[PDB]
Amino acid sequence: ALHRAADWAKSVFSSAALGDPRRTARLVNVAAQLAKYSGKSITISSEGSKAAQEGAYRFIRNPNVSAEAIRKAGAMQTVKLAQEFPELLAIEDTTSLSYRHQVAEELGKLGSIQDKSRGWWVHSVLLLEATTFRTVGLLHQEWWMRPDDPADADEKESGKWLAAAATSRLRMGSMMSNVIAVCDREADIHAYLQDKLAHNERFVVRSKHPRKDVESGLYLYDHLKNQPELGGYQISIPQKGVVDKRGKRKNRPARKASLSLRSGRITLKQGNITLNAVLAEEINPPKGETPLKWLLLTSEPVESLAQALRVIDIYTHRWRIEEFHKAWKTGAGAERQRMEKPDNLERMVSILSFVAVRLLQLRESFTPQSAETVLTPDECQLLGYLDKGKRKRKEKAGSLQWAYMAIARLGGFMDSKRTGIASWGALWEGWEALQSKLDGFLAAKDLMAQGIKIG
Amino acid sequence: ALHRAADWAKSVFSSAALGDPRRTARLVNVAAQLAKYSGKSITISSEGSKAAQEGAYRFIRNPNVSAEAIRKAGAMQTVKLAQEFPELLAIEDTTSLSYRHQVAEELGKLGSIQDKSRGWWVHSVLLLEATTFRTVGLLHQEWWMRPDDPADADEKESGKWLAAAATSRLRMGSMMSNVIAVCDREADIHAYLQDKLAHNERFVVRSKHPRKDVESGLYLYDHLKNQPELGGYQISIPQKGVVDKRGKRKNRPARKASLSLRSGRITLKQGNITLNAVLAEEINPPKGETPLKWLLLTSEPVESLAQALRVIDIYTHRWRIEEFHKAWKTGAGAERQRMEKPDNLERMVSILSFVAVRLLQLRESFTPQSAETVLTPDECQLLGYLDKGKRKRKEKAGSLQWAYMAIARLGGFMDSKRTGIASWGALWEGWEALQSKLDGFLAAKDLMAQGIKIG
DNA sequence: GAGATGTGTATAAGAGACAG
DNA sequence: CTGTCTCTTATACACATCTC
DNA sequence: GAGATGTGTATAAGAGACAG
DNA sequence: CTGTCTCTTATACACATCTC
Ligand SMILES: [Mn+2]
Ligand SMILES: [Mn+2]
Ligand SMILES: [Mn+2]
Ligand SMILES: [Mn+2]
Repeated sequence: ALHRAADWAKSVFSSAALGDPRRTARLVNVAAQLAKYSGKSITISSEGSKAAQEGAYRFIRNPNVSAEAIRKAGAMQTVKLAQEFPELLAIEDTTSLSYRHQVAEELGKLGSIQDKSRGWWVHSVLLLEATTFRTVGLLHQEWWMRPDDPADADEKESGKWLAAAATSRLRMGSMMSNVIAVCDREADIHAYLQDKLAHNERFVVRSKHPRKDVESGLYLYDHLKNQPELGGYQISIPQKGVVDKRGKRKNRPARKASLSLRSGRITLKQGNITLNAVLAEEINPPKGETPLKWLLLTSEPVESLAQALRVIDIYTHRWRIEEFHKAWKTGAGAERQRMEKPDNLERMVSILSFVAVRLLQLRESFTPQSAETVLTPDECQLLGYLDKGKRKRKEKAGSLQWAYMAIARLGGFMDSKRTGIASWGALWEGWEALQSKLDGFLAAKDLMAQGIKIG
Repeated sequence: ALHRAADWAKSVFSSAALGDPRRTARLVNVAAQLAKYSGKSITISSEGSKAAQEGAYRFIRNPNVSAEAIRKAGAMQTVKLAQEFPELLAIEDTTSLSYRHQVAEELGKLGSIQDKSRGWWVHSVLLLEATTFRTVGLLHQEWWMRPDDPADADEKESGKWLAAAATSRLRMGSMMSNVIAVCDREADIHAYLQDKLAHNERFVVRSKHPRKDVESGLYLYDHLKNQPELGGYQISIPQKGVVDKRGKRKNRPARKASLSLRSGRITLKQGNITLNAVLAEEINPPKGETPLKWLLLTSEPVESLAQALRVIDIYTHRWRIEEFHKAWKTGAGAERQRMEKPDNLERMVSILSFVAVRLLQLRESFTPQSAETVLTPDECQLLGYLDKGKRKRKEKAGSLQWAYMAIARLGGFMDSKRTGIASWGALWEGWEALQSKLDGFLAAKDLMAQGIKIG
């Protein structure tokens, strides 16, 4: 359980069909060093190793390596791990990778045709287990450049959703039935909803456009407001800093929001498709605040306050893909790379997508047992030494809850908002520190184990 | 020689007259943690220490702490260290500290009155020893905000140079005679040159404006072109990436530049002051390249090709203050701080000026003996373990030249341009890594020294 | 089998970045 | 303002690996 | 001497940042 | 798009330190 990075890389890319085993091999080593030195330049991850550095750069530049094949490999590993869960969540969303150095000119449009910043549009599908909600891994990804003139686009971007569904359906095979897609408003596309339904595929999409109900003859919102109040729930909206359109600074104070919840069956005109819907609307919202609300369409049953709370709960996790994105950028450093050719940059950033998931997964592994479960006796001992006189009586002596706060404490976590949760980023610094320290801890050991004055 | 940070902070700020010993004390601890965690947030530097974090923030916010007094303290330490060198270089230049968060509005103007980015203008005087050219430390600093309307400025910014000279003359006292000021073109101000001369103060300033010579009746450049060619020298201009006004990308290839050198005495109209001058002009410059040239005014003698090469050499180091600036920002993170009040931000960034010099000094300490001279036996051993099988036959077994490349190699240095020199930044990562590892190395030791299974 | 493609070592140098 | 390096890309040689 | 100012611990929350 | 935390700032209490 030490140099996980190395074992990790192997389990993820060992099946990579790069057309040549040597390529597949190099892929696994490149990944391992990147994973070990998360968010660091290839150079640093090489550990002064010229043959390594040269091996890496040669790989992301090798005209024989399909960035798709790489991505494909990582996905297959996800399918494999998926085989052990009863219910899976497939978060689906899009993000952009933006660059401003020479290679930008050969990249697609992200904003205004005159905008210097250009890059790629990526549509990913991150898998989770609907039980404890842990990140299984990346199931699919679609990369594409947006032309300056839409009249040149080979296809409408909106079809991405149907694209994702297609590949997802192909890779997960008989496990699709255990999958529940989760997408934001932009997914409100009857051509999508129709598809999923045609395949008995489960899903949970948020409503954007006002639609009508065949029977009710009303707008979904108006038809659901009539259904009996199944009950409700509450959420604590945390305080944060905000930035208005003007560019100034507005504060969003904390406040507990009470919500009313309803549910029912709707039917849309096109394809005359039928499904259930849920409408969650805030309760007595503050004067200077917009009344919180959600209206989700889905195949999942919602006849009971519990079955509906399940839908609200599932959709609440869609935000995981947002954290994935931050991990892919600020984390693994996708937008920090400076390759000078499209294919090259794609090859690097493609590997980093997986090196981005791992950061998430790392924090989750230390989140609910004992430390000996994930940590090795050596590092577990060192962490204990380092964390000496810093643990709260709230945590056991050597529990999986202690290691969390100990590793996190290395990362600098001071629980400023006293919430207990530490950012995956602070938990990573800790892991990185602990491991770094483990080098010296194991070094002193190796020398004393062969007889040598260490002080 | 271990937790230098701690001893360091003490030697620099222990004399700080913050009006209360407790304040002075806190100052030293705050510095020590910042120095230990260079370029990191106060939080991280606190090592999970609530009483520390709270102590730091309380300090940079304490209405009783004069940011000047802090700076003053660090300067006095410089004067002290200066006492051991025959000849000192006082590089003088200005830089700006720019911020874009709310506190900006209360800060001075850096650009256009409408510009969001605002902050401070700082005029520093960094001391060096004219022999080996090591960084002694910060001798003076002037902080000031530029008003939106120049009609409100209490004084002309141009007088800063005379300001710096005044304080420098006051703190260095009888050691001013061993000092040589070094300033770029913007210092071409007869009111300055006149001052220094009036105080028998030495200096080396680059020429900007065309001036005439009382005798020669010519322009300095034209009067020096007549003097006999004292000889010359060569310099290797290193390849780099450049950015044109248009914003594109132009390459500046490497090339050895041959220069012709002359010298003579000039005399300006105002105050009818007299001094020596040196004119170094390139030789057979490339078609698409501007003919390199320097014309420096100074009190230092230049009658011989050696005495003149000394002036060219001295002025060549003025660029050290440019590295200081990068160290103050990208390094210590001056522009990364987010204090919400002017005085507060000043107090933090003021401390960081010194925590910025140390990064420079650190790289210099490992630059030309043996490692045992700077490194402790413990860390020296660990570095050797870590650097096992990575040293070139070019470096001794355990020399002060080996540690350099070993520590640097930890930092990732791969000598891409094969120049041998490593950035102070890469040498810092190494030092940081080594020390981090030293924690585990010393931990395993402490436990085995008391009998405990370490594997 | 005959002809590429990757590995380690070396040598050079364009692109980038941050500070002028 | 005479910059200082680090990140990326190639090329070449002697072998070691693979593909068609 | 009488009256502040800093230290450690605790409790809360506005500002910032990066991704929507 | 129902965000998630980390960086900065205060306040209060019981003492420990300092200043005028
Ligand atoms: Mn979206
Ligand atoms: Mn200047
Ligand atoms: Mn400058
Ligand atoms: Mn999104």
